[PDB]
Amino acid sequence: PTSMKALDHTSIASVAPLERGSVDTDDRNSAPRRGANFS
Amino acid sequence: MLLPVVARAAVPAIESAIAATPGLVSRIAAAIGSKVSPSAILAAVKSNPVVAGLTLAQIGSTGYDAYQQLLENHPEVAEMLKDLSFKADEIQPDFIGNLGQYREELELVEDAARFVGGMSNLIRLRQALELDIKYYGLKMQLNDMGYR
Amino acid sequence: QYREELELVEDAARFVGGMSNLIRLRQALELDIKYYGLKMQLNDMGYR
Amino acid sequence: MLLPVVARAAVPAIESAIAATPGLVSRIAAAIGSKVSPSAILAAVKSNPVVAGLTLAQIGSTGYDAYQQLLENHPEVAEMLKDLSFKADEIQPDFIGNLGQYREELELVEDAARFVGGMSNLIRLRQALELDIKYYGLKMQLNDMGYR
Amino acid sequence: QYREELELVEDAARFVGGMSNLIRLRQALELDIKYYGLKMQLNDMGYR
Amino acid sequence: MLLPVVARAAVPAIESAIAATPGLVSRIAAAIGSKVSPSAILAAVKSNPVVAGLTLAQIGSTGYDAYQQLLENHPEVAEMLKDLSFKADEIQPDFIGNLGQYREELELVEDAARFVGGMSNLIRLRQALELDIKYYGLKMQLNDMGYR
Amino acid sequence: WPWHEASTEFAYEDAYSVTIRNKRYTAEVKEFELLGLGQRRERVRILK
Repeated sequence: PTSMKALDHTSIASVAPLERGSVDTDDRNSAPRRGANFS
Repeated sequence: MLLPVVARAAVPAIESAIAATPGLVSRIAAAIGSKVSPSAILAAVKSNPVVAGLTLAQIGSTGYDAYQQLLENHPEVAEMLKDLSFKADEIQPDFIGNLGQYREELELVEDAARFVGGMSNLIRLRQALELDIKYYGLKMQLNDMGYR
Repeated sequence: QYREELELVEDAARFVGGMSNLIRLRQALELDIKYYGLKMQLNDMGYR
Repeated sequence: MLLPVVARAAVPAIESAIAATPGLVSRIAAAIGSKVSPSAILAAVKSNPVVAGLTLAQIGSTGYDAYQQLLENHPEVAEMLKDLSFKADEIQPDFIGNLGQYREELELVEDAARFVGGMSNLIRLRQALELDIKYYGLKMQLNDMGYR
Repeated sequence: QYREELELVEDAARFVGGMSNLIRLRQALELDIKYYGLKMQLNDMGYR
Repeated sequence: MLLPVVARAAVPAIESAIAATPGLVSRIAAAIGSKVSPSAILAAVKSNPVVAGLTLAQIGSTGYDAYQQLLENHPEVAEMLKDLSFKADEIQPDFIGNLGQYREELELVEDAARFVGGMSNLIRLRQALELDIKYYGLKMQLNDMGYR
Repeated sequence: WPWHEASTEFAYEDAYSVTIRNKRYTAEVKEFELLGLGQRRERVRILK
C-alpha cells in the first residue's frame, strides 16, 4: 500500500496569542449536574 | 448462569483452595450466605457469577487469574461486584491539616504550567534546564556540521 | 416471615433509584466524617 | 519612602524588638542585605516599605499590628512580598500514594452529594437519620395535637 | 562589575514577563518533583 | 483503572519480584511515593496504570513482558511515562571533540552515496567491488555459454 | 483567543416524581433526549 509515513512527520507554524490561559484544558469532562428536587 | 470459560478456571481454583485449607469454607459461607457444605457453595458458584466473584474475592492467592478472567468475560458484573466488595480505608488524623499547607504551592505550579504550556511541557522544560551543558554543545556542533 | 422486610427494601429502592444506588448511598451515610472534611477542603482549594 | 501613618506605629515596635534582642538584628541584616547596625536597618525601614515588610515578617510577635497597617495602606508591597517570602513546605514521602487510597471513596461521597443536593444537605440528612427515634415520636405527637 | 549580570536578568525578564513572574518561575523550577506528581494525581482523579 | 488483560500479566510478576527480594519494595516505595507495604503499592498498581508502568520499569528482570503488554494495551500512557522515566545518559569528556574530527569523512560518504543512489546501493556496490574476480570470470563464462 | 473562558460545558440530569395512590413514580430525563439527539455527544460547548 502507498505509505504516508514520510508525509506524516510535519509541523504547523506556531504563533502566540495576545493573552494566555486555557492550555491544559483540552480533554476533560466532569459529570452532568442534577436538577433540584421537586414537590 | 456462568460462562464455561470462566467456570473451567474458577471451579478447580475454589476446589483446590478448599483442599488446601478448610477454614475458608465457613468464611465464604458467612460472606456469601450459603450452607457451609462445599457442594452447596460450589453449586452457588456455578449458578451465579456474582457469587462466583465474591468467592474469588474471598480467596485471593490462587484465584486472581480466575477473578480477572471473570472480569473479562462478564462486563455486567463489575459495578455490582465492586459495590458489594467494598472496604473503607482508614484515614490518618493529620492528613487534611498536612494537605492544607500545600495550597500556596500547587497554585505556583499551575501558574508555571499556564506559562510553559502542558504539564508535560513543564516537566520536559525542567529536565532540559537540569540537563548538562555538553548536550547544548553537541546540538550546536551537529548544527555546525550541517545536520538538522 | 420476610415480607415485612422485602417490601420496605423495595420501597426504599423505588425512592433512591437503582439497587446499586441504594447500596452506594447506604455506604456513604455509613462512611466516616473525615472524608467529608477532606472533600470540603479539596473544594476549598479550588478543585472540583 | 514609607508613609508616616504606617511609620508612627511601625518604627517603635521594631525598635522595641531590637531592644528586646539583638540576635534578630543580624538575621534581618542578612535577610534584607543592609548593614548590621540598627540605625542602618532602621533607615532602610523608613526609606523602603518592602524592607519594612520584610522586617515585619521576620518579627511578627509585636509587629503584627504594624504589619497589618502597612498591609492595609500599601497593596503593592504585599503583591511583591508574597513572591519574595516563600518557603516550600516539607512533603511526606507517603503522601501521594497515601492519597491514592481515597479515590475509591471521595467518588462515593460525591455520588451521594449530587443526589442529596448540597454538602450541607448531605450533612443534615446524615444527622437526621443518625438522630434518636424519640425525636420522630415527638414530631408525630406535636402533629397529632394539631401543630405545624 | 555587575553590568554583565543585570543585563542577563533584564533580558530574562523581557522574555518571561514581569520580575514577579521571573521570581515565581525560578521558584517553580527550583521546586521539588513531589509537588508535580501531586498535581498530576489530583488531575488524574478528576480535579481541576 | 488498569485493564484486566494487563493486570493478569502485571500483578503476579510484581508479587513474584517482591517474594524474590524485599529490597526492591522500599526502592519502589521511594520512587513512586506510596507506603512501604506491598499491599499499599499493589493498591497503587491496580489503581493507576502510570504507577503500574513505573513499578514494571523499576523491576527490570521479570517485568519486561508485562511492561510491553501495558504499552500495547494502554497507548495513551506512553508519552507521560516517558516524561517521568528519564535518566541522564552520561556523556564522555572526549566525545564532542572526537565527533568534530569526522566531518572530513561523513561528507565524502554522503557525496559518494548521492552519486551511487541510496546508502543500500553504496553498500551493495562496495560489496560487489570487494567480491572476488573469479566471480566476474564465472559470469563471463555463463554469458558466453548463454546464461544471462 | 481564549474560547474556554467564554464557553461552558453543557450536561444535565433531572427527574420528576409523583405519588399515585400511595405509590411514588419517578421519571428521569437527560439533555440529549430533550435536544432531539439520540446519542450523547460530549464535545460540544455553549457560548455563555
